[PDB]
Amino acid sequence: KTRKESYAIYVYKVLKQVHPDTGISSKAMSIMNSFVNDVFERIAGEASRLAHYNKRSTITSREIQTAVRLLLPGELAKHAVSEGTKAVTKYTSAK
DNA sequence: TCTGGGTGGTGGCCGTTTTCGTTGTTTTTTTCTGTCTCGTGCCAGGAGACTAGGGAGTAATCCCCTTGGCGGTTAAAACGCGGGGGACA
Repeated sequence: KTRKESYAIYVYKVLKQVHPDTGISSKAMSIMNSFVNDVFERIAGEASRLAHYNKRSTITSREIQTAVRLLLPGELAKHAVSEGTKAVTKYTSAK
């Protein structure tokens, strides 16, 4: 029985974070997983293009941030950048 | 006293409002069923700790080209007049 990976459990955790008393259906979970994969691919591809354009061989958090600012619209981009910076700072704080 | 004009009342026609029944749809309570969510167990991917190397950060130098400004020419933009053909009712 093949072991197929998905974002189902993390999407569920985020859902219980925002709407504690609310479930999700299998079809909706599949749509959410597809959405996460699509956004991942878009941001990662834009970051790869950014690194290539600058003759840089590494994808850093700066490349991800610029990719996010390019892809997402105004307010969504602002808040995504805020969350990303928060997470990166919290990560570097701990070891 | 008669005729014309204007106002007031009555009647007729038209428009609006309501007024009503009829379907269609929404809401509510009961049923029941199958997928969502939780648990168990295993495993394999992530973590930890460590070494090696070079990608990239950083400083210094330089040489391009981006900015600024200035004057002369004149091509283009503006403003106006006029008319007719196109929008639209």
